[PDB]
Amino acid sequence: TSQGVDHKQVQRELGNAVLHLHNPTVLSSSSIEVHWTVDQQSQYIQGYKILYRPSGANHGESDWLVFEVRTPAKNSVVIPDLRKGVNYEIKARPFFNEFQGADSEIKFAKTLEEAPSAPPQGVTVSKNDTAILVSWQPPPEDTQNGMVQEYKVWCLGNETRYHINKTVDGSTFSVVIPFLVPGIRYSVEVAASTGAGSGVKSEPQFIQLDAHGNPVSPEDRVS
Repeated sequence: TSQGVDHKQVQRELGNAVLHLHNPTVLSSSSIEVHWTVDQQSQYIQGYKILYRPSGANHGESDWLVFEVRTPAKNSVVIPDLRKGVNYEIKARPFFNEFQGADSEIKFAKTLEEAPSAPPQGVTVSKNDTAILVSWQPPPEDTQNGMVQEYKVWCLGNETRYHINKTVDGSTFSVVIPFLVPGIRYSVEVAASTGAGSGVKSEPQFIQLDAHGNPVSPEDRVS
């Protein structure tokens, strides 16, 4: 019990192995490359811990995911399996067995956005007080794949020569379509768009107005 390391010595050296974390390099919608340089490398060094987590409410210093780099010779690594279009917080520290060095500076990097992988929810078409009001709610946050920049509304007549398109910003959840040609069934679909493009369209809601401008149900047609 007399020929091991001096923990005070190991802790000091490890603490002095200053890990300088560079600006992360975003590789894809689900991966980010981290790179670092170490000044005054410790003579006790097993590797590095890369701590990372998405933006959002968290529970402090214990609330991180950990990617363990098990060799001191590496100066970079790819963090895979990340949420799409999400801002990440990243830091790194050297370690040697049970001992850990000091955390690097904190860095932030956002994975690449993709088009939303789910449609807007609750798409509804209503007579507006020959105009209709189209209303919806955003796709589930976890399907958005980034910040929603706008919503695209398509209003397509059964006779496709009749069509109307509308764009509203990402904080707008309804839009008025002023005029529909009476007697024509229109299909209404909405898609959310991030910076990476338009996502999946909602399955169509149908509406047809009579000459008075009032909705005629499918049931009422066959009459």
